Amino acid sequence: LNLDPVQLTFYAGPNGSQFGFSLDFHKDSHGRVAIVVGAPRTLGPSQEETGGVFLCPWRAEGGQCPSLLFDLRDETRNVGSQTLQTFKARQGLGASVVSWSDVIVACAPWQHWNVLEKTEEAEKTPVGSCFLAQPESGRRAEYSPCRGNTLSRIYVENDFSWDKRYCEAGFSSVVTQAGELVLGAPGGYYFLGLLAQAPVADIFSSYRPGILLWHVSSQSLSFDSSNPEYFDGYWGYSVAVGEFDGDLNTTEYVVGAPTWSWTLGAVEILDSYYQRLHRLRGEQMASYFGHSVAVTDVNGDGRHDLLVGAPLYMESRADRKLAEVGRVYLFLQPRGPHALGAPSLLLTGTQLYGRFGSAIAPLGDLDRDGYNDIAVAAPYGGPSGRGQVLVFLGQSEGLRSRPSQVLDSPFPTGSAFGFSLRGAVDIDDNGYPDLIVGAYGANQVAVYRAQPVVKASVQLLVQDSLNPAVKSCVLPQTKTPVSCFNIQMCVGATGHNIPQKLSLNAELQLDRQKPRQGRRVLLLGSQQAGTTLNLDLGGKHSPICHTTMAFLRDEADFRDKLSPIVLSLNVSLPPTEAGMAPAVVLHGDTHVQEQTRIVLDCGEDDVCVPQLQLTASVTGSPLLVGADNVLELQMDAANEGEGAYEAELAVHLPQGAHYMRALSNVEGFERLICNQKKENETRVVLCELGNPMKKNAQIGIAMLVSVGNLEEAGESVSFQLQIRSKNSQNPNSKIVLLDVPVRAEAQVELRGNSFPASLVVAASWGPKVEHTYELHNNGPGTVNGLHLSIHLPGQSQPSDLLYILDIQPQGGLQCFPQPPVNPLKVDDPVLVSCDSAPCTVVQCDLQEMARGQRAMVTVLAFLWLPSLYQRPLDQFVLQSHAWFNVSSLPYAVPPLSLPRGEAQVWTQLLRALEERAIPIWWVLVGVLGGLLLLTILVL
Amino acid sequence: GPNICTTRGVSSCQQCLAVSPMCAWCSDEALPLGSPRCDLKENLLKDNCAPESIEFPVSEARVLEDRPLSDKGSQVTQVSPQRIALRLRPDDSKNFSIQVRQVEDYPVDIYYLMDLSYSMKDDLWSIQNLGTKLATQMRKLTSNLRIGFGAFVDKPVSPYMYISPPEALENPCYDMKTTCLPMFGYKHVLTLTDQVTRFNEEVKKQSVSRNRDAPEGGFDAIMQATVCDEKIGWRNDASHLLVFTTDAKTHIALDGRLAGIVQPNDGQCHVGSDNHYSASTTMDYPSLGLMTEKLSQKNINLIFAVTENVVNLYQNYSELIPGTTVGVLSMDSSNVLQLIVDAYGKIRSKVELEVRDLPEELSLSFNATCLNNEVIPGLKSCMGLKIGDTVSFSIEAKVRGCPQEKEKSFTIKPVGFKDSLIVQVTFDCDCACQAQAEPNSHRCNNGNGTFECGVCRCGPGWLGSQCECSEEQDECSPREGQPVCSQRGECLCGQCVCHSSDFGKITGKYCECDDFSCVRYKGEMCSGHGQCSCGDCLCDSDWTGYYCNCTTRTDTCMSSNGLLCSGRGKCECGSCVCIQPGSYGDTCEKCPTCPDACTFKKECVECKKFDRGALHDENTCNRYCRDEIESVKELKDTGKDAVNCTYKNEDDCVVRFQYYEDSSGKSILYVVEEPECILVVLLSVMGAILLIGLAAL
Ligand SMILES: *[C@@H]1O[C@H](CO)[C@@H](O[C@@H]2O[C@H](CO)[C@@H](O[C@@H]3O[C@H](CO[C@@H]4O[C@H](CO)[C@@H](O)[C@H](O)[C@@H]4O)[C@@H](O)[C@H](O[C@H]4O[C@H](CO)[C@@H](O)[C@H](O)[C@@H]4O)[C@@H]3O)[C@H](O)[C@H]2NC(C)=O)[C@H](O)[C@H]1NC(C)=O
Ligand SMILES: *[C@@H]1O[C@H](CO)[C@@H](O[C@@H]2O[C@H](CO)[C@@H](O[C@@H]3O[C@H](CO)[C@@H](O)[C@H](O)[C@@H]3O)[C@H](O)[C@H]2NC(C)=O)[C@H](O)[C@H]1NC(C)=O
Ligand SMILES: *[C@@H]1O[C@H](CO)[C@@H](O[C@@H]2O[C@H](CO)[C@@H](O)[C@H](O)[C@H]2NC(C)=O)[C@H](O)[C@H]1NC(C)=O
Ligand SMILES: *[C@H]1O[C@H](CO)[C@@H](O[C@@H]2O[C@H](CO)[C@@H](O)[C@H](O)[C@H]2NC(C)=O)[C@H](O)[C@H]1NC(C)=O
Ligand SMILES: *[C@@H]1O[C@H](CO)[C@@H](O)[C@H](O)[C@H]1NC(C)=O
Ligand SMILES: *[C@@H]1O[C@H](CO)[C@@H](O)[C@H](O)[C@H]1NC(C)=O
Ligand SMILES: *[C@@H]1O[C@H](CO)[C@@H](O)[C@H](O)[C@H]1NC(C)=O
Ligand SMILES: [Ca+2]
Ligand SMILES: [Ca+2]
Ligand SMILES: [Ca+2]
Ligand SMILES: [Ca+2]
Ligand SMILES: [Ca+2]
Ligand SMILES: [Ca+2]
Ligand SMILES: [Ca+2]
Ligand SMILES: [Mg+2]
Repeated sequence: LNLDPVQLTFYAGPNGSQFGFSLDFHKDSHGRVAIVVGAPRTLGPSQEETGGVFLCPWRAEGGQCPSLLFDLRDETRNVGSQTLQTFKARQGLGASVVSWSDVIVACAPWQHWNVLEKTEEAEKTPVGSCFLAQPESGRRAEYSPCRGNTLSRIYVENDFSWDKRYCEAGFSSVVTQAGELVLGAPGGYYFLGLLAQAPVADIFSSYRPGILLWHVSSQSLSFDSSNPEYFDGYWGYSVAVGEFDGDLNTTEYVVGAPTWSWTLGAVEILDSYYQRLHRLRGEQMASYFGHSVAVTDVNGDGRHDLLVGAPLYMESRADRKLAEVGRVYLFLQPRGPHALGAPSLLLTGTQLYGRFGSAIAPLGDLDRDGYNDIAVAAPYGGPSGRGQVLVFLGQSEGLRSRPSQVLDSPFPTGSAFGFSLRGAVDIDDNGYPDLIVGAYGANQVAVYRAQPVVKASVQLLVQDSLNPAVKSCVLPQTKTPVSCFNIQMCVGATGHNIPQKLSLNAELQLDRQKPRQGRRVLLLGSQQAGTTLNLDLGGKHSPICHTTMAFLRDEADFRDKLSPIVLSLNVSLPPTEAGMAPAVVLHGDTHVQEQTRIVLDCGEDDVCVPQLQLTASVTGSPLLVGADNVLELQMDAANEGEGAYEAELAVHLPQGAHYMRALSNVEGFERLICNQKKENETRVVLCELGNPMKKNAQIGIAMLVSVGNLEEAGESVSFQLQIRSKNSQNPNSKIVLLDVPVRAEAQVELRGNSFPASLVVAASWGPKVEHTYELHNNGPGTVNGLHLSIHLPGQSQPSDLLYILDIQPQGGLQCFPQPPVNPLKVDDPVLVSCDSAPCTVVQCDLQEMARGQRAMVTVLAFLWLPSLYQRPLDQFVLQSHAWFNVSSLPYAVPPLSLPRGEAQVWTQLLRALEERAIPIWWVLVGVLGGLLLLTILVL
Repeated sequence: GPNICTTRGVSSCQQCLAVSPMCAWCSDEALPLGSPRCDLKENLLKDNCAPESIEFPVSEARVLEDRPLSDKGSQVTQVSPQRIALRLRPDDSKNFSIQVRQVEDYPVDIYYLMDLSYSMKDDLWSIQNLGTKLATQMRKLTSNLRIGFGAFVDKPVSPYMYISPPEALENPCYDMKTTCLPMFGYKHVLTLTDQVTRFNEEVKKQSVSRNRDAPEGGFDAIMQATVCDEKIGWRNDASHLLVFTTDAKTHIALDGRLAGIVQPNDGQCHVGSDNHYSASTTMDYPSLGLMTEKLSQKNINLIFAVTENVVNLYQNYSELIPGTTVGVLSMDSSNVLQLIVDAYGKIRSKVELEVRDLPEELSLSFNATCLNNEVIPGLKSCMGLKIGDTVSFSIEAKVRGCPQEKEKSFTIKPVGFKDSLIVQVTFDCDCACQAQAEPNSHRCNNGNGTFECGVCRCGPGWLGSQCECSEEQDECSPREGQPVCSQRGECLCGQCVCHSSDFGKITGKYCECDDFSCVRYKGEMCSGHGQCSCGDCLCDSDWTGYYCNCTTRTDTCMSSNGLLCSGRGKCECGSCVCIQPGSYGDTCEKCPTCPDACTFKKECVECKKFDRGALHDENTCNRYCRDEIESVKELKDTGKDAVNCTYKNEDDCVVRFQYYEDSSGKSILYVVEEPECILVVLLSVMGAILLIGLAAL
């Protein structure tokens, strides 16, 4: 967090040369670490932009760089009928300047290559190169991996197979500590990408001066096939190396594909033989996931974690539906070969179009805390849109969501400050790793020299109570007895390479809350409430302890006997003298506060002897593994003795559980003051209880804690509950160990309905009838070995009024109905059911079913017209029945239920035929007949 | 009795006004001492203070311009009222309503951004007679129509074009026996003209080109057609349509580093006098955010005309670009005209407000009231409209503390519409008495009396309530047994004067109340969407809950069905909670074992056709069921593609009908027009007739 921003060393370069596109350190044989700064478009011999590499040494002031000379002369040879050509123009020589112990491997990602046989040509393509330099005379060895001599007709006739023409094989590069050199190539294999590796010694010994096309003996190239997800994925945009499998000698690569799977992106972890081990897909489309990766061990556990940047991430804002901030993903390595989980931390930008996370560079341990830190850059971030670099500090759970330092851009707008970063290598032998950032807009490099860290540790040992009755001291220059008391302040400071002349100011405050004329405690020496004495701790590793003496004022001067006396201490660095430039950065518990109080109603002892009795109970006992369980704890705390000064309740939370809320049982503060303290070995929360409790004060606490997922918790978890007080005699309650047993479950809910459900039928395939018994797994955990046993009506024979066909499941089923369905093939209520009609024991079985999983069993059908054609005037009713169970489940104990239940999927059939009934709609016809008869009689 | 106003501020009128919107201050000097000066206005009337002395600020939305909403487009006003003045009290709120109305006959502007890669040589032969056929099919929806044309392929740089042999720099199809045009990036051809005979006469002159990699430089053109409005010809009072036909994936920002160009797209207008993107080979591609911002600022609707291969990609893109619509285009644009017409229909059937330049102190929550009177809390949009439908939202505005500046303006507006409502906010954090305050010296202290309003505020560093006592008075605790000022304050001159904390300032009569003790989500109290008001979070108007999580916005819980969490669930805290048994999915869109569509919703042939049953007095007969009654006659499809069902109608006549789906969804009937179709009561009638005849005999 020290990166000193006031005094910078600015390395400048030629005008128009970007000089900062890429950087790297170089440690020579005789120490003397220099800086290798790449500079594309740095003109050249014939007034054309071919880039260049500048080997800037280290100096306090900083200035123009010497420059390292590489050959730029457009080589041309005739091997045979071939006319192998290379075109050294508009090559970004310096776009990546990675180095080894003695080798500089500056690469030119855009270099052209064109063989010319007779009239046929292989076409100008950006193959790339990687010029290997060597100080101490050295040789200009060149290593282009995919320089080919295959004509165009071969490529077109083979449908563009093994098309290494457009590698740009200098885009990314890292040199493994063994000595190999792996080069990214996003455009290889028709923009899929590849990775080419060759040992440094082999390429050094295999180079011949003037030789252009030669195959390295021990090289290898990654393979790529026709998976459509890989098309135009630019696999190789940024590479890195690390150790993931566990075998040290074996080495494993990390590769980013920012446009993998239709602009989604991914980052893969490979093996030295180019075999996949994992794959991490992005969160949002067009976010450029994997634009820049970085392998570092942030949490200090010995396993290499991972960080993946998404510069173009778009977030939701108040007045903007989607806002382009940028994101960085952190993945923590789990124990064993387990699958990498969800992103452990998500860091998002704040400035619009800031491109946050476009360059991530591990920083070593800036603070020398044992947790490796990283620096994340926003080239166009900041309030003014100039540039920024943000420093994050690693911790046990990962990083810190709040940037620990923000470095603004000294260069003007459009400088792209922070585009490229490097670190983790000391440059001035100060013992602290430094950071070099680049800004190709202004053609300059800013070197931030990390300042030494002073870890301050402060305590304040004071009595827990002051009795004004006793008088053991006298005021200076007088014979007036006073009630003196002892103050012991210890200020510590431990650091690596700290100046031997270190000074600190210790500011002591007594009765801090009360006003100046209302102070109760007064210093004996100066007779002033607050004092300051300089500390000369230079060269003192062990903390130096100083003691003083203070007293209590006269009775008539103050009227309060209940408000606590509060003392505070503050150690701060002296202000910088003429010249600014603070020597060191102070960090730690810079201030502490301690409290004291006059004795009250402690009886004859004059000390308030506590009697703490804590009884605890836990509700919602069943804890479920892999579930977001919430635990509500009820504790009744009652003090049976004298006043409990600074009473408090200590909950020994495990590493998984988290404190969420509280609630008292006495108005006062139902919501209670709780602060979680992480300084202990485990997580211990600090829920306040009252300062102090009176005699026989009974307080009830409602303690609701969200227990996290802890796989290694075991069968039961013991909760340690205690009451903490600052009293001298019996300052704690009895430790209550609350064992919380832990257990499992599967909950499949089955239903069914026909298609259609209700059905009127008539008075080669009939309608289908589905009994969709869907395995809706509401169970908490995954299940394995779920076998079902269903009883269907009818034995799939031609004789029934139906033809039960086959089914459409979702997984490994293989029930062969008894006897098999499709014996052929095909594509009044008469109850056709298992109880009345024949029965068919149908058994289909499944294995897995994670929490929430489902799938089912779909019944396809076509009705048998003739068989049911019977019952000329009856309307049939179709009924089914079903049963299921479980063989086993992958739990410690699944002691709840082998799932069981019965349903009946009905397909009601109705008879749409009827006759003519109600004497109504023919009861004027009868009267007309009557009238006819009457008229006949009258005639 | 006691209220929030009396227990917080009596010292100053400003703090009394700021404590709660329901308080008010009386400054009558004739009020006897011992009565709460700050209290409720009703209590103040009961307090018998001077009504003239009472100052009760009221938050109000005074309408300023209220031109009636125009009915036709032959000036046109679509948002009413178009200018409102607000005077919000500290931590106050007040609502107002917009009346959006899509007006028919509104002039239409069309711009055609056609790709010209070699894969789209077949396409140029179908657009050769558009425009006029667009005019004939747009004259039924608009009188003033103007159209334009554009083109784009990709950036003219080495990894994307062919630069060898030397004769392939002017003919990128040298190897094949064709003559393609040199590769370009943007060659805008036509300005928007009312005449339609130029869109036909200029597409007869374009040709194709040939890049190398399959993705085409599409986003370079949707940045130059949007911005160069002086050359495109955008009108200020028309409907802007940007048709974007493509055949492959598209390059986005940072794709240019494969070629050397690393300069971000500024977003300004770079088209010169030659109608060409001059900075194509020196500037990067634009990201999605820049495109959305520039489209939103210029009121432009983007219509995708993509093919089947890439329709999923562009449908998944269009969710991040508000005001867009994808459409499956054939391999040779045989259906571009109908696609444009249907996209125009689909974009005019939705009203979505978008607040622009919103002050940091204001939050807005809406409550859509669309067709019928179905108020849907949370949603600030709704679908299902037709051209001519009026919507009436209901906005809620809240200010979190009176800001320093007292005049800000934002503009709620439907997307794609020039018309907007401009809000002139005027925060009111002032009091009358303290305005006319002068130092009345010698009232308190040794000739150091402070200003008026009945308070002689003692100078800082001087002890005394009314400058009375320095060192040596009454009880300063709610209870005798409780500590004085709750141990966070000092009671001098009988008044709890309390500490100053780096965390915040402690408030209250005894200042037993804290301003930073509120619950927090991760690092900040009230989840970052509320202010800690005396230990209880007062979340913004958008958010609600004990914590300030649980948003009230229901945009996430929205599906194409048109109901909150579909018709089978409910939405809480911005998430879709499934309620129907067997239901699941992202937004409860998947409830299987449930009764089929042709099971329950069959009364549309009972309420709508041959009206009978429920929904006769309830205005929901056609709101849900809106199936089109079409009468086909016995196709040879007696149930393969849908669910035909039959029920005996009111006359007990069997009616074989079929309604479900034909292509991804069809509220279309396939019903046949012509359907196909008791002793005691009988005896009793028989007997009476027998006896009735018996009397005749
Ligand atoms: C834009 O459009 C949509 C919006 O998301 C998406 O199109 C999708 O394609 C991708 C890739 O093909 C899909 O991702 C994969 O979906 C798989 C299917 O999802 C479930 O499948 C099981 C059966 O296999 C069903 O029972 C479920 O009901 C689901 O349908 C899914 O199995 C697969 O899992 C993979 O990802 C996870 C990490 O999330 C890995 O752990 C796992 O190992 C595996 O790799 C993927 O999720 C995506 O689902 C499709 N969309 C949907 C919802 O169908 C793409 O976002 C965009 N499409 C394009 C063209 O880009
Ligand atoms: C948008 O619609 C929702 C729908 O409920 C509105 O929320 C609710 O509005 C009603 C009407 O004001 C509230 O009822 C009233 O509450 C007040 C106190 O808040 C009370 O004094 C009245 O007697 C009545 O009960 C209801 O409480 C409120 N719901 C909640 C929980 O806030 C919302 O106000 C509407 N917003 C807009 C923009 O109009
Ligand atoms: C604003 O909200 C209120 C509450 O819903 C609406 O109700 C009326 O509000 C006005 C003044 O705001 C009152 O005079 C009426 O008596 C209220 N009637 C009801 C039903 O409570 C009001 O219509 C909304 N519109 C505006 C701009 O006030
Ligand atoms: C918003 O987030 C908070 C956490 O800061 C959620 O806290 C919940 O606390 C209640 C206590 O009864 C639990 O029952 C919930 O399970 C907790 N979270 C969940 C999953 O809801 C709070 O509920 C969140 N708001 C939501 C998502 O409703
Ligand atoms: C060139 O150098 C001058 C100073 O010598 C500087 O002001 C200018 O910005 C630089 N850039 C160019 C190419 O002019
Ligand atoms: C290679 O790794 C294996 C596994 O740890 C180890 O046993 C073996 O000695 C290693 N070989 C060498 C010499 O590095
Ligand atoms: C200690 O001194 C530092 C330096 O100003 C100051 O910021 C901090 O608040 C001080 N703490 C106390 C308790 O005085
Ligand atoms: Ca390994
Ligand atoms: Ca690790
Ligand atoms: Ca560290
Ligand atoms: Ca250093
Ligand atoms: Ca005692
Ligand atoms: Ca085509
Ligand atoms: Ca292309
Ligand atoms: Mg194409």
